[PDB]
Amino acid sequence: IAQARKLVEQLKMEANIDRIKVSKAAADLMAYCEAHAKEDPLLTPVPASENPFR
Amino acid sequence: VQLVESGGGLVQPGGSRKLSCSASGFAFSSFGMHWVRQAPEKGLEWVAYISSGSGTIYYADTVKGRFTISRDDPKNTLFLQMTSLRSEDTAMYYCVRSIYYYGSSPFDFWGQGTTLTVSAADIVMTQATSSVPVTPGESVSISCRSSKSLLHSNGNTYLYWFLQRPGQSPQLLIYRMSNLASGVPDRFSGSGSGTAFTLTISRLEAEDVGVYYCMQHLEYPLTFGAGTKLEL
Amino acid sequence: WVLIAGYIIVFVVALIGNVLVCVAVWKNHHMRTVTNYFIVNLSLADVLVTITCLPATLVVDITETWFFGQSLCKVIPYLQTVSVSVSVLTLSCIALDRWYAICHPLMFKSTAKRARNSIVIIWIVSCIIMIPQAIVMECSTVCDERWGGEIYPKMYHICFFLVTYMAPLCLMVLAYLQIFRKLWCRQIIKQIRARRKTARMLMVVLLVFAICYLPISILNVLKRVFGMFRETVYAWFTFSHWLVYANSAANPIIYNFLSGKFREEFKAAF
Amino acid sequence: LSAEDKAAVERSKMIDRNLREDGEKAAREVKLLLLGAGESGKSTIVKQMKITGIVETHFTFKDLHFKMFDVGGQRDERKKWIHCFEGVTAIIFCVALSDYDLVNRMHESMKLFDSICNNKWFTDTSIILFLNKKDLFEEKIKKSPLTICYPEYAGSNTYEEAAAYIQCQFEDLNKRKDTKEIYTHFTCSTDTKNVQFVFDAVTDVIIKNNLKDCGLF
Amino acid sequence: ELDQLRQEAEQLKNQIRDARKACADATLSQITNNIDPVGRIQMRTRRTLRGHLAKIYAMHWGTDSRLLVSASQDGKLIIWDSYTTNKVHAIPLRSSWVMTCAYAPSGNYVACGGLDNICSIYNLKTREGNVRVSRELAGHTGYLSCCRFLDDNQIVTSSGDTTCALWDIETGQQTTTFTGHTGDVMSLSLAPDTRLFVSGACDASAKLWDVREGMCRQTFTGHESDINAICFFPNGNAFATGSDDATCRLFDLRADQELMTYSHDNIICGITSVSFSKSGRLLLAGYDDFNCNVWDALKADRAGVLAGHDNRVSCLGVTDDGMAVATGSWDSFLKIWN
Ligand SMILES: COC(=O)N1CCC[C@H](NS(C)(=O)=O)[C@@H]1CO[C@H]1CC[C@@H](c2ccccc2)CC1
Repeated sequence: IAQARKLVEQLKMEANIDRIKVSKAAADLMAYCEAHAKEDPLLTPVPASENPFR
Repeated sequence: VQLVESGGGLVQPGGSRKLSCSASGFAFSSFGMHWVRQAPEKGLEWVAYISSGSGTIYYADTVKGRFTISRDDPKNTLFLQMTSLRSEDTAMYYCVRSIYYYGSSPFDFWGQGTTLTVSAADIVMTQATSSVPVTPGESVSISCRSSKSLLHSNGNTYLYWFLQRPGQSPQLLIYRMSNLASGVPDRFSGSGSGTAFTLTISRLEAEDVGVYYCMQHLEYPLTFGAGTKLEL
Repeated sequence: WVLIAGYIIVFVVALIGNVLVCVAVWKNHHMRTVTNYFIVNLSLADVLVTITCLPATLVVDITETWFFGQSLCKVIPYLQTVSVSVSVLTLSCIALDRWYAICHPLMFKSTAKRARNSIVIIWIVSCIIMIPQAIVMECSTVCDERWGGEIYPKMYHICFFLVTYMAPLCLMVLAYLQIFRKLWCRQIIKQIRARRKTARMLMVVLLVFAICYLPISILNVLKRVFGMFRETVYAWFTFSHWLVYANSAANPIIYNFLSGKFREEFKAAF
Repeated sequence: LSAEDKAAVERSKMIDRNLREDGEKAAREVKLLLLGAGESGKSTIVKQMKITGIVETHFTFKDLHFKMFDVGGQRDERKKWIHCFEGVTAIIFCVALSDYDLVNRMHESMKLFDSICNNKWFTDTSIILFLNKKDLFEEKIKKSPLTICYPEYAGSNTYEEAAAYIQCQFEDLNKRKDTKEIYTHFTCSTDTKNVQFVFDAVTDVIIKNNLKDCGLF
Repeated sequence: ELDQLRQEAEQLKNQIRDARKACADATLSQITNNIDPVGRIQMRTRRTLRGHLAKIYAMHWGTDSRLLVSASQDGKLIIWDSYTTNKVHAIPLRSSWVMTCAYAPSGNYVACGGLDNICSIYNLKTREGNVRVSRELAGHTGYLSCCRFLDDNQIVTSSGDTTCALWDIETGQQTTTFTGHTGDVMSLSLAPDTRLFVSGACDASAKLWDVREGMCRQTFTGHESDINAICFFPNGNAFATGSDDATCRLFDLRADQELMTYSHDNIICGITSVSFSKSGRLLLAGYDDFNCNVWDALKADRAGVLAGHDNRVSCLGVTDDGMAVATGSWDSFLKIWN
């Protein structure tokens, strides 16, 4: 009933959405990881001097 | 929150007396409590301290043993039993709240004081000036020069700035040299570095005139400053 | 000649069992139960006794000649006897803890704090209640006891017999008798089988402890208190010490490897 | 070194002592989980034992502190929050014994009992099930046989035989036998007896737990 | 008509699927093959905060990345000072059944929910000493699985009634109820700009809403079972969702489809928490095999295992500055790794 109308309406408004190729999103994720790679203590173990945990 | 103190009288020198601090509003059980005296003309001066649950007690070197400080949480009271009152203890005593946890506001609330007349290794902290002329609106600065660097190894630089308006109980302005006690206007700012600190007032109002006391909390006793009185 | 073989097998079995129990209760995060504190203390005292007293008794009863110095004979008997006493006291405390956890479960007097307090008190009382054995020792060629009288040793050894056998055995008997009574009456096929298995477990523990520590208790309370004592004496002492060390070796198996919970935990812990 | 961090550590130790005391006094309280089946007289037994989300009916009996957790008023995926109830000393249950002809309802109750008595979380917690409405059940069975709710039933259509059959079928659902004995009661006596049964069954559960931990079974 | 409406919805969903498939030329794995792997990263247990006497079901690092609030079922949530292991507060709970926790961005307030269906918001910076319950938000028909603070005034909660809510704390009433889910909303996660969040529910789907008006902007499928946890790629344009089928995926908002999945054959256990590193490269994941596997959210190749917990890890969180990752498990001990 009314819930069905709501579901069809939300699916309709979901269909009309700009969609970019997975290549662009993957490239953006890779670029973001690369740009901030040097600022991730877990990824790059910082020296114990600059490590608040010891 | 309210601290009401009683037990001030013309004690004969060398006698004994008891001072009571009744606490209302706040959870007195969890709050450590200091007793801080002040001579009729001189500046503040630390007297005694009790932690939460009475686990730890400290006294100033000049009242060690003579003054015994205790507390009773169920009755919500703080007692200072002081014996052999020499003429140097003719001071008004304040009951100062203090809670110690990361990012806390120790010494935030001060009691109303009890006038108390008696018949006839530390860290010296100097105040560059004791009296300055202040215009109502012109920014001013106050300097506090310590002796031992207060910039502890863990970043914290324990140095508090208190304000005592004329005829009132001093209130906490700044803690750890760059902060603001709740309800304090942002005009007050703290800066400097270990062994030399500054308190800057921007757009000074008529409600800021008073005496500004510099305190350290690195280690007991918590030697206060000499006070830098402002004037109009 | 089989006495030496028995001593060696008891030695190895006791050490292996004690080390297995210690590692299992310390390298496993699921074995921090309150009773496991008593069990690990028992295993500690057990390894300590089986390592200290066993070689000493073997050399002193097979060669009839002391093989150590004056200070060594002044110290080793104290460690020997305090280890045995703390072992027996830990068995008694285990029995009392089981009584509380079974006969009186609703007051919950089985907290880890109580276990630590009991361990500390038994340790100190064992080190203290029988401290004379450390000072009264004298060295001749076998080092033995030297007393400045007869009444004093009589009282000391009768008290030692009371604290090592009579009191712990009476406490264990009372505790396990009441536990068995509750498990036999307080039930209102598989339940009956489990109850009888528990009765078997309790009887095994109680009878093993009572029988194993009986010969030595009687020998000490008749040799010293009554002044008795030697062909048969050597054999009786050797057999008694062997069965004490058999009890020491069995304690790990009797208390831990015979329980399904601990057996499963150990199997899954290795 | 620890200028005022000493005071912070003192506060930490104070509240750690408070936490330890709270834990010690909470370990001496038996936690029961009351499931029921919906419209199964849960409120009646709750009131008798007393003497939004979930209502905790904390009460005391013979110096034993029972904390009863009624989760009936919660419609959602049970498996997602059921694991919160590991370690509950007992799992009370309720069955609308008079609801044998209602609709089938007892069949849904049996399904719920099977689901909650065989969960991987409750593989050791015993179940204390009450077959409420014994008198109403007797009247209903007198009105009509029990074959309606159970075609396989073959026995006298009397209170004793029918109650025994229901009790046997509800004790037959616990697949994980030999590890969780379930105590069955007929909560219809309007007297201070149901709480007594809960107490003398929780004491049995505690004894079993103690002798399991002590290494005696 | 009901039947014609249903078939129209089905064909619209098919159009959604084929459109999103057509907009996928190369998977993330192919593009990320060239970049070198993160290798093996061994992080030790710098701290082990041991104050709880029961299971801990949630925590949240503070904005300053030093204070972490952790809620247990013993009726307490404790505000640990991770640097020194001190506890600054031990807040008791009206109902000891707590299944979530949140620490306000400003640090003044904390929030905790649970089976009681009430999100209790406690005020810490109060001039009284004791922590006081600022509010008790109520209105959810089921338990609260995850509550996150938007500001000191707005809190988004996810409940078991298949809906999310945006409570305005001051008035203590829902200002927007997000509907559209068909099962328990098990987890929630806010954007870095907090302009739109996502919710993962038991219906095996993660929904992207938009708090401003409260409509599911996007819906993501692919999981074969529940979604026990979600987090965002710090970029704010991709999120990774755990699940109960032992698999955490990585969806992207812009392309609006699954990018890749992190499943390893010898794991058959459901997730309980997911988090990213501040750089977003390595993806934490709290498995209930008593350990959390540090993945590499560009190639799916596992990069480490923080196996140090006796029981299931039920909560996980990477500090705001990325300096440490705290994992809390049902053994009542939560450990900080670095
Ligand atoms: C004749 O045995 C003894 O009464 N001993 C005690 C003094 C050290 C003696 N050691 S020794 C002979 O010089 O090598 C000896 C051996 O004690 C070990 C430790 C204590 C044990 C025990 C004894 C009595 C009652 C309950 C237990 C027996 C075994």
